Amino acid sequence: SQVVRIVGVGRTGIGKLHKSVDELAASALKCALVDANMKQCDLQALIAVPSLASPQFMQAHHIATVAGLFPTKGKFIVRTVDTGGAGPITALGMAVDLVRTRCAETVAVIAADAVLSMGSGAFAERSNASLRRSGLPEPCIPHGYDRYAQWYMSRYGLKREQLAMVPVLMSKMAERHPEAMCQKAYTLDEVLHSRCVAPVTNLLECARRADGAVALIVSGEAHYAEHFAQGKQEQRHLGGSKPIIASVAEASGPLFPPGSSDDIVPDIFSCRHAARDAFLSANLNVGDIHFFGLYDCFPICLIQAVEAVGLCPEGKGGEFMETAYNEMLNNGGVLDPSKFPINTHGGLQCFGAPWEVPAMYNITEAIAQLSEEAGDRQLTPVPKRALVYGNGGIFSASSVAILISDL
Amino acid sequence: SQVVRIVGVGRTGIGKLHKSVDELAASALKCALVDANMKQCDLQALIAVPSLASPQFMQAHHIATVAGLFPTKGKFIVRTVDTGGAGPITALGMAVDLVRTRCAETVAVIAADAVLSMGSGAFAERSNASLRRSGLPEPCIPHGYDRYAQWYMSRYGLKREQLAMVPVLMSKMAERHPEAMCQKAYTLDEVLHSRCVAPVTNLLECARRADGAVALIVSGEAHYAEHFAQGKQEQRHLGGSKPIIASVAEASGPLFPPGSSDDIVPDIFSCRHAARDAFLSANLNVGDIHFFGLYDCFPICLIQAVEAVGLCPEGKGGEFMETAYNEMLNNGGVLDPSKFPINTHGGLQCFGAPWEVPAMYNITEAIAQLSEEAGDRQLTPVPKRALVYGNGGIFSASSVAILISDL
Repeated sequence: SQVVRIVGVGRTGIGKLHKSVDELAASALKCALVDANMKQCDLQALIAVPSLASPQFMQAHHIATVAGLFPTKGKFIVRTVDTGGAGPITALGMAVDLVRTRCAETVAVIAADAVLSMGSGAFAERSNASLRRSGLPEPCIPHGYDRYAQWYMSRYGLKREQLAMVPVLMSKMAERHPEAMCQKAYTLDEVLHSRCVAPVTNLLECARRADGAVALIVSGEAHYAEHFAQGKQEQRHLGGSKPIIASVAEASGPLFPPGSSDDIVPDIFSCRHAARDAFLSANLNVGDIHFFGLYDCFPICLIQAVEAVGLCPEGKGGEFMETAYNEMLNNGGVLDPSKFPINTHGGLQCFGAPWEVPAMYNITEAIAQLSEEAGDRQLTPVPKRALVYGNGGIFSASSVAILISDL
Repeated sequence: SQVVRIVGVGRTGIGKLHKSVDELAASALKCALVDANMKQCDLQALIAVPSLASPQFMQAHHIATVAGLFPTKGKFIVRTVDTGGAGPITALGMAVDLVRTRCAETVAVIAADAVLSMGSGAFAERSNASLRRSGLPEPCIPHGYDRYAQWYMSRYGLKREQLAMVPVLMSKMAERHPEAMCQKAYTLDEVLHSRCVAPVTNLLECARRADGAVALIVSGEAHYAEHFAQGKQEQRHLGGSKPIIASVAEASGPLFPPGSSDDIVPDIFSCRHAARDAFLSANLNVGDIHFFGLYDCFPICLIQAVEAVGLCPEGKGGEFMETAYNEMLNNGGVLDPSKFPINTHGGLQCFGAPWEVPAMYNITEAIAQLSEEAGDRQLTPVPKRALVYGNGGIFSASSVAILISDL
């Protein structure tokens, strides 16, 4: 239709899975089809993102072929897109175009990687190579965000300690999630005393290396209704279970900082414009959103995010974390989801981060919340509308999607 | 707007330039802006394709970053897409899509590579590496197309010499183009004596390694006319040179052929599907098109292409080549463009083929024809409608576009 829903979700476990990137993508897709009450034959498109552990020419075609999608009796469009960690949401928006232009009625979206099984040095060499010509000292990506962090410290008066609060808040959410990689919550002293990786960024502030794959099935509602609407789940929690993609939007910026502190400038950042356009396209505002899946590769990223989507004013993101951190201590060490409805799964900090995959977890957790299937992390009252956010490179790509349970 | 045109075209030379992918791509972008009467500030998006010579994380983002597109006060969307050699046309449809959804007023499309400057061993390993798990012997890609060619011979009655006529016909087109890398046309027996790479594929039947970059600028017609359309060039050839993208369509298939041969089936090929939908979307037929820029990595590809787009019946593409070679011989032999209005620049075989770039040359050659600037290759009367076709992997991706000067 014009109204397009996420009618299928499937994912592997997370951590060190000892499978190839190809095994993961196929396994996740088989799960997603089972979840959608579909078979291989029902797909009319497939979008994927590159893997750092197993980089591959025409990655999506490689996946579709090895998985055994071929031969097929119908038209099947295949694409690979690279916007870094913004990818799974970029691909979500592309899936929307394919349905609305009717080049494909059903679209599978797959992201898969195994950057934990690949090894610490191999990962480091390939990830560092990814930022060649940047002039960033190793490790390059953390140093890139660190440089932006130091800039915020000088410009808005951000404090090292407000940065360090992010993994703590994330660690609290994570221990309520059985699959999250951080099972023991961190102390602020654990984080501040954790190894320095860069001048203002320590080890427990760094994204958590993991293997994992997620497959989504996007389709038109009326289409799904005619052919697949046989499942007998109550329609309450079915709308959130197969949510409407209300809007998707993107904006971008430089791959690496200018290397000159006096060259760093506010309009490099792109998250707000995308969020702004996603809201416009959905005819909604931030006050109608009650779950936020926000990209958090490093603390500076999540801080900029809450400002961007309109949870707090610009420049006040460190304070936003503090008010939640203080309330945590002032609640028996309990981070009340309903007062911090953000990344209830743990995010990249504490749930897991397989390179370009983990923005998918912002989507899967959002659906869990909307369908009242988020367990010990469940927000009350149940959100009807969610916002998800993906970030790529070093504040280089922003992707924002709005998921709503019903119209 | 509703009508979307290619308002800018820029390209480097071709051959062995000994330049980096970033320098090639940037120079192509600089030319395209000059050709479109725009500046960087007027660009609001950028799509690019991966480079084999200098593979780069978030390739499009890297290019835009080094080029100095950033910072920007407005939204600037950047994406990297991978459909192989089908890429530039795939991205073309995406670029129009971006305009029609109003996510971007202007879109740059870039393809750049240096697979000749990269070296024979570097190229051989990576092209072969690109097809791992295919079970194809080295070189992998020629062998893949080789199998499909042999299948054509058994199923449709194609002849070995009819394959070799493709480079002959292309060499004839190539000798009329100052920039084509093959300047002296081949004889049919000459091609057959070239070193074998595969059972039905010789050295001169293989796409010609080259360096080169091409940049296109996509924009809405109503939008462009108001702000940048400054110049008193005749309106005839203004519709040309800045053609309307009438349609874009895609279809896909496996990245590589099966382990047998008798499992190969006509619906593996996707050019037929892509062309039909492109024709449907444009409301035209093959008889309304008077120039064809067709992907010709190997003779079987051009043979399959002409059948697919409806220049000759299914299975009759090799014969189509024979009749053109014969008609040529009883005339010089001089290959008259109007009787074989296909790849007048020389194609991948004899003009050049930098990996994912050369579909850009189908666009530049189509534009040269539509704008009456193709010199000795110039079709008369000036074509009103062109079809361009890009193919990726091993019959893995098809993208087809129809370009018209005016409606």
